[PDB]
Amino acid sequence: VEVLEVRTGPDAITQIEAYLNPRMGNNNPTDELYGYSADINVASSKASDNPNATTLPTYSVAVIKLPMLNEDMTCDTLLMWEAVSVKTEVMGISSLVNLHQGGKYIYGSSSGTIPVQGTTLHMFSVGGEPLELQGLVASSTTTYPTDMVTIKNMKPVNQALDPNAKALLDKDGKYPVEVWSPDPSKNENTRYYGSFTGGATTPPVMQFTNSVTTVLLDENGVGPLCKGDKLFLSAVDIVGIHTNYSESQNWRGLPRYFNVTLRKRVVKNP
Amino acid sequence: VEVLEVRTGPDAITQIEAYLNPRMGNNNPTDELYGYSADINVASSKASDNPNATTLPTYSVAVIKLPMLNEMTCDTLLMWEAVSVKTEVMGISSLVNLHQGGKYIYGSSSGTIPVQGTTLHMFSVGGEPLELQGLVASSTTTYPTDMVTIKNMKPVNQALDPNAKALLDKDGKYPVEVWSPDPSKNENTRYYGSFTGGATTPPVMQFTNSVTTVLLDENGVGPLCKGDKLFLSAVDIVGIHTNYSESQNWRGLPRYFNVTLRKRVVKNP
Amino acid sequence: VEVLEVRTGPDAITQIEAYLNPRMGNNNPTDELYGYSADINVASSKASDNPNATTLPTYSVAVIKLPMLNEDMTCDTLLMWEAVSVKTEVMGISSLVNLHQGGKYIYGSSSGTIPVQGTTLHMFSVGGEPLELQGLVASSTTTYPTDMVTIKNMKPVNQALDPNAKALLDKDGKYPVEVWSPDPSKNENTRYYGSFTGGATTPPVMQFTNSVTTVLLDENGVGPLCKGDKLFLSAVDIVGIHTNYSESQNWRGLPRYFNVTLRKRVVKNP
Amino acid sequence: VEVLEVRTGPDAITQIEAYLNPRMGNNNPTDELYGYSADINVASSKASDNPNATTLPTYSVAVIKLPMLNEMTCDTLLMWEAVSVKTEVMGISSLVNLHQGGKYIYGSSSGTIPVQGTTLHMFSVGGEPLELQGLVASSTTTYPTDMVTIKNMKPVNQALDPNAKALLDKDGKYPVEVWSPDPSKNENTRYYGSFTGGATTPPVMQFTNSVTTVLLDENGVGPLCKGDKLFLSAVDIVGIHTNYSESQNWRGLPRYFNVTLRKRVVKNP
Amino acid sequence: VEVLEVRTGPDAITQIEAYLNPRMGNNNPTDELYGYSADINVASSKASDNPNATTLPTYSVAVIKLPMLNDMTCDTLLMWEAVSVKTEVMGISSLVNLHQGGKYIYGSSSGTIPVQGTTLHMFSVGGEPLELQGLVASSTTTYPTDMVTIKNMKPVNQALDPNAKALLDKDGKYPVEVWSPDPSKNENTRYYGSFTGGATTPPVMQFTNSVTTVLLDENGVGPLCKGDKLFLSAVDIVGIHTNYSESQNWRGLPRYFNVTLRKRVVKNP
Ligand SMILES: CC(=O)N[C@@H]1[C@@H](O)[C@H](O[C@@H]2O[C@H](CO)[C@H](O)[C@H](O[C@]3(C(=O)O)C[C@H](O)[C@@H](NC(=O)CO)[C@H]([C@H](O)[C@H](O)CO)O3)[C@H]2O)[C@@H](CO)O[C@H]1O
Ligand SMILES: CC(=O)N[C@@H]1[C@@H](O)[C@H](O[C@@H]2O[C@H](CO)[C@H](O)[C@H](O[C@]3(C(=O)O)C[C@H](O)[C@@H](NC(=O)CO)[C@H]([C@H](O)[C@H](O)CO)O3)[C@H]2O)[C@@H](CO)O[C@H]1O
Ligand SMILES: CC(=O)N[C@@H]1[C@@H](O)[C@H](O[C@@H]2O[C@H](CO)[C@H](O)[C@H](O[C@]3(C(=O)O)C[C@H](O)[C@@H](NC(=O)CO)[C@H]([C@H](O)[C@H](O)CO)O3)[C@H]2O)[C@@H](CO)O[C@H]1O
Ligand SMILES: CC(=O)N[C@@H]1[C@@H](O)[C@H](O[C@@H]2O[C@H](CO)[C@H](O)[C@H](O[C@]3(C(=O)O)C[C@H](O)[C@@H](NC(=O)CO)[C@H]([C@H](O)[C@H](O)CO)O3)[C@H]2O)[C@@H](CO)O[C@H]1O
Ligand SMILES: CC(=O)N[C@@H]1[C@@H](O)[C@H](O[C@@H]2O[C@H](CO)[C@H](O)[C@H](O[C@]3(C(=O)O)C[C@H](O)[C@@H](NC(=O)CO)[C@H]([C@H](O)[C@H](O)CO)O3)[C@H]2O)[C@@H](CO)O[C@H]1O
Ligand SMILES: [Ca+2]
Ligand SMILES: [Ca+2]
Ligand SMILES: [Ca+2]
Ligand SMILES: [Ca+2]
Ligand SMILES: [Ca+2]
Repeated sequence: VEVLEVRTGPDAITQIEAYLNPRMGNNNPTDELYGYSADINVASSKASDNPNATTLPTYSVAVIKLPMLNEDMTCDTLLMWEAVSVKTEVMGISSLVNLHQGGKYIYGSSSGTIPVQGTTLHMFSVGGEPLELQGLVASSTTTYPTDMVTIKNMKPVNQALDPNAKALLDKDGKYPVEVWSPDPSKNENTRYYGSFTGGATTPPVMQFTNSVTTVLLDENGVGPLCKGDKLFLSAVDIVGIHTNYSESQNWRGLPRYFNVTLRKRVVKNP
Repeated sequence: VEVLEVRTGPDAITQIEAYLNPRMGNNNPTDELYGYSADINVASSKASDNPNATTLPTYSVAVIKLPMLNEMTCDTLLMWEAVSVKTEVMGISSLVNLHQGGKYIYGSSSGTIPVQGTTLHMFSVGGEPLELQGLVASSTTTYPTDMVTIKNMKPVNQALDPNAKALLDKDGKYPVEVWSPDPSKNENTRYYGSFTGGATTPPVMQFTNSVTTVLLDENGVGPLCKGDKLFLSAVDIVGIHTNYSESQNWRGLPRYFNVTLRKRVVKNP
Repeated sequence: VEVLEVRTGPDAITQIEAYLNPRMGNNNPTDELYGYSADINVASSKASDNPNATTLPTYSVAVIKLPMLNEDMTCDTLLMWEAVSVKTEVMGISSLVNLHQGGKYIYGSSSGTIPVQGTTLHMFSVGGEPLELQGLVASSTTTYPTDMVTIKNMKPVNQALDPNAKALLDKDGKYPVEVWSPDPSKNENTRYYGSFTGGATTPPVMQFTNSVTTVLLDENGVGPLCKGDKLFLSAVDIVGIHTNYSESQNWRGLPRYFNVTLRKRVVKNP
Repeated sequence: VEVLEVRTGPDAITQIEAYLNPRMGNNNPTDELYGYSADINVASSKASDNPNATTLPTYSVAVIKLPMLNEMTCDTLLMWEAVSVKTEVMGISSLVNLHQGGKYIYGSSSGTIPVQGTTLHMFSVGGEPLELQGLVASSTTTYPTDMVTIKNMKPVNQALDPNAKALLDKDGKYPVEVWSPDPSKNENTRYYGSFTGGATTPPVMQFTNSVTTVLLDENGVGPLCKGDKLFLSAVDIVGIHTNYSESQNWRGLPRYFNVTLRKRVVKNP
Repeated sequence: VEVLEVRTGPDAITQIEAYLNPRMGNNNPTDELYGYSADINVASSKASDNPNATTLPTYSVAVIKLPMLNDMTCDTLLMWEAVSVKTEVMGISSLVNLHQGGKYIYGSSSGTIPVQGTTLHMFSVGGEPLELQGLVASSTTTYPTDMVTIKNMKPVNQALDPNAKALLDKDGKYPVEVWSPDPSKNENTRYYGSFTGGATTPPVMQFTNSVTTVLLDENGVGPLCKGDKLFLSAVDIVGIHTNYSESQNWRGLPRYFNVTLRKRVVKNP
């Protein structure tokens, strides 16, 4: 894909918006606990660790279809959509400002309940193809649900970097975050941005505004280029753990809004 | 509406100032605990969660009527454009207090635990009501009917339901735990918010008169005041006060605004 | 006053320095716990809350006499000193690095003692007149010592913004910080800068250098103008709470240094 | 060597990429706890402190062989000059896991405590081995024989002993708790380091492919690759995993490097 | 002294490097606990507080003698002007150690609590001794007489006594809990300091060789070296080590300095 100049003129710009609902484990909108995982089922040992699919947060992904650009496909150059900038926001942050939800008391039974807190993971990506993933787990002896996309035939090497443990973020709510992360050795045509704070009871911290833009251009001034006129939006927004009265625990996720500006870019015809 | 150029000349600029008092639950100035919520009443289960109206912090909103700009058939009209804002949370040092009745830090010889835990700060300046998206921790919660909440909730309301939208058009009626600013709209409002969770988290706040936020968008256009009305919205939950019996009350603080506005030409629609 | 241009030429710049001692409650330098509050006395209830004067930290304020400027008061223009910039420093920070002071053991009786920690409040202001204050309290039912300056005839409204609850910081060690804060609806002729972290055991965080300057000019390039050739310096620097063996507690404060550079500014005669 | 100007023209730039696997103590890819240390064995006293080799995290290092530049007679020669690097800690989200066997957050119905506590991140890019300075918590520790540590330690080694120097010239052999980058040397390497201590501190990390670090010094010169060899070094201890018995293992993560190099003219010495 | 222009020309620039070992109380390189304080001895009362010399961390200071620049009989003279410094706290990774004898994180199967709690970092570069201000937590404390502390203390010394001044003119003698840099003086020194308190706070430090601090003031003048002497001062308390019995030792680390200096013209006094 030899990249040429930006196409100028009227209607060289377009703009899309989308939202991605979280995939915390309860991933059906009819689910009573939609937006949460089911009760974390903990390993009994190193050898015996079979997390339920409903307990494992996965990446969200959506494909946005863009307007057709080329008529004559036999020419020397073609146009592709180039993602230039994005405004993105985690929605419903203030829903966490809630001390009455059933759960564990902060102090005794006269007090409010512990709000969602603990480990957080926030990531968004904008690309002209699927986000390229690298596999790495806390334990290679974990048995993952066969309906999810995880690493095939793990060995202890998979607790670190195994260069064969690669995948594409090409299915919504299927790739667990505890197995997959963005592959920095690839992703030339995607931009991804991530933030992790761990711990079991850590206070979550989030900002929200409509005044902030991220520019997506690389050091050659080129944004993600949308193969087949498709734009890939990916996210995970784990905002912590909700603790229940029995002390069972559910992951809590929040949806993410994207507003992307794209322009026309000239490329050599492959 | 097609936005044209900034109107120059004498008297092109004006300033307004306002303060919004907090709406934590006790929302009447004669309430003993004005500026606080009542004792949080907790759900007994997923199915049974009936929070009292007085326990749910809501958004503050005020509408500022600006000087009338157009007497109406001319081909262009003028609108007030909010260009910048100085905003401040007032009475921060009020929380620097270890004698207020409450729960002892250590044993009964010590000071009491000051306001701490979850904080939520938001301000917005817009030319029309702030646009809101509904999302809740639990769709089986029964909200007081006197408040404005999501009609006919389903589990989808625990995440993004594009049908759950509203306008912040009433002071002290829209619960913060139910509504947040809608990033898919709000072209004519600028909003800024920060959240830090937890049950005992130390609150952190700055105060100064040296800082200004510029409200202009990427085209150099600030919010434009429809019908010459400026909408100022806020919430500043500064934490949780814990009482001796361990009952808890949200504590809020008031917010000052000083907004500078200029005259903007628009094509008459 | 209508402000005009800066006066150029020789002797048009001056510079002052001052320090302000903290007013934590023990405010007499002969007091045994000078620089600390007395043991905090706690409310027994909502209705019954009578904090002792020696337990309530108050703002520091000093007036600095500047060189007299206007020989002829009938002139159509006059000169005022304009505060341009300030270096300011909290002094004796390292005095907190002390684990042997009598107090509460960190662990058992073999360990050091708990250093000063908890709620901190830092504020400095430079103005050409007294800092204007707004009243707001945790509880309107609190009975304050009568020989302090507080809100007269409080009602529950004073737990929020009562527009009638106003004052000037015109007395050193008289205005409790828990009652008064800088009023953002005025203070046109003062710059103030403030920083709060709460909690009961929070670690204090402080910087110290002689390499940092704060410019006092507003958006029109005008600094505080010193009425009657007087410069007002105000401060509070609560660095936390010292816990005693019996678990009684004292607020701890530190003095603040000011170095202000001023220039002559032409104003129209009123 | 006298350093002259940058060589321009076609084919003057090159990129390499590599990843370094962590060396936490279990350092063989077939080890059950590869990517972790073994259970920490604690000293019985000041005098009796014999940490097992598998319990001591060490630095990672890789040598990248670059294209040969010289066909050695001439007055000037060429060297590879490292200009910039993109680096990334991989598999961060693997820590977002509350079901791994371990210690319960609350009682036995809760999730388990994730990796937390002390973290140490370092990467370096240089034209030769990273130069190290020795300093320990205790000179009466007896280190495993098969590791490289300070010979004939004395109490002076609990602070700066100018004789205690080394080169990071072996992967998984130099303990982090013994060696750190020597700021009095390393003129031909750039290193960047971050430490947060504590027993149970929440780990914090970001990840992106939008960030580049420029390696040029104040004279605009990057590390120069002696013998066409580029040295990449790292450690990324991300915290401690606590087991059900309360035994503890260090946990590390691998680091990706992408380095851009150019040709630099130097005088033939 | 009237300061004139910078001397341009060849050989106008010089560089020095140095390191300062910490003085935490065990200040002798043969001390078993070199680089730490002795076990903190606590006051039994307000009235009775006698910290041992070995439990009180003190400032480090070195004097670097620079090349002689001047004949003293000419209209103008030259002084060395400190222009910039690279500085580094060394052996940071030595804290990354969970096996050192101490207090268990959990029960006796776990690692031990690492150095944590109060930290104090300061460095200064000056052309004469750092000027100090005295201020103490308690005026009734009896300091060791062979240390340099405030003479005849009164309760005024718990705040600002303008008479309580000193010079940092001796290594390992001036306690940090008594003296701090005096902002009312030090026109010929640049000092930079950071404090975080608390008893168990995680320590946080960076290390790199890519960062320089410029020492020029607002007039573009760096510290001027009187009698061709450069003063380097430091303290780097990195936390508290807790022992098995719960006794506690301050822990310090050494600091490296690399200072660049230039020739400055001054009028002969
Ligand atoms: C008489 C009788 O047996 N009635 C039972 C009810 O007791 C039961 O209600 C559930 O009972 C739990 C008792 O430990 C608990 O009160 C449930 O409420 C919560 C919880 O605390 O666990 C409230 C939480 O807010 C909720 N979690 C979330 O919404 C997100 O984290 C959890 C959650 O729904 C469950 O834990 C599932 O993971 O429930 C309370 O609902 C009822 C249902 O089991 O059955 C009756 O017959
Ligand atoms: C024998 C008897 O019943 N006597 C009652 C008093 O008990 C009662 O006074 C109230 O008593 C409480 C005992 O736990 C408590 O001491 C009340 O003080 C506080 C509190 O700690 O709860 C002080 C708090 O500062 C205050 N909270 C706030 O202002 C904001 O968070 C609370 C608050 O007013 C209440 O918790 C209600 O939400 O009160 C003390 O007032 C008295 C009044 O009912 O009646 C006596 O006869
Ligand atoms: C032989 C005998 O019994 N003598 C007694 C003394 O015991 C007594 O001295 C005081 O004893 C207290 C025991 O509860 C305590 O140790 C006092 O020391 C401290 C304190 O911990 O309370 C030390 C603190 O550093 C100090 N606080 C500050 O300086 C700033 O926070 C406090 C403070 O002075 C008091 O708490 C008052 O606020 O004191 C110790 O002085 C002696 C005096 O009561 O009486 C003898 O009979
Ligand atoms: C019936 C019977 O006795 N079976 C035994 C098993 O008990 C034993 O399995 C091990 O049992 C341990 C009992 O405390 C423990 O539960 C082991 O699980 C963990 C652990 O918590 O220690 C799970 C951890 O996630 C894992 N740690 C890591 O992977 C990284 O920190 C550790 C780790 O594998 C070991 O502790 C090594 O330090 O194990 C559980 O595996 C079994 C094997 O010993 O032997 C059976 O006969
Ligand atoms: C079998 C028997 O009786 N053995 C004893 C030894 O136990 C004893 O050694 C000392 O024993 C102490 C018991 O509390 C303690 O374990 C000493 O180790 C430590 C400590 O935890 O106190 C280890 C610390 O790392 C070290 N601190 C530092 O290095 C820096 O902070 C401290 C420190 O050296 C002392 O606390 C002095 O302040 O020591 C352990 O050495 C032995 C000699 O005492 O005598 C045998 O008979
Ligand atoms: Ca690649
Ligand atoms: Ca829209
Ligand atoms: Ca006003
Ligand atoms: Ca050197
Ligand atoms: Ca002076």
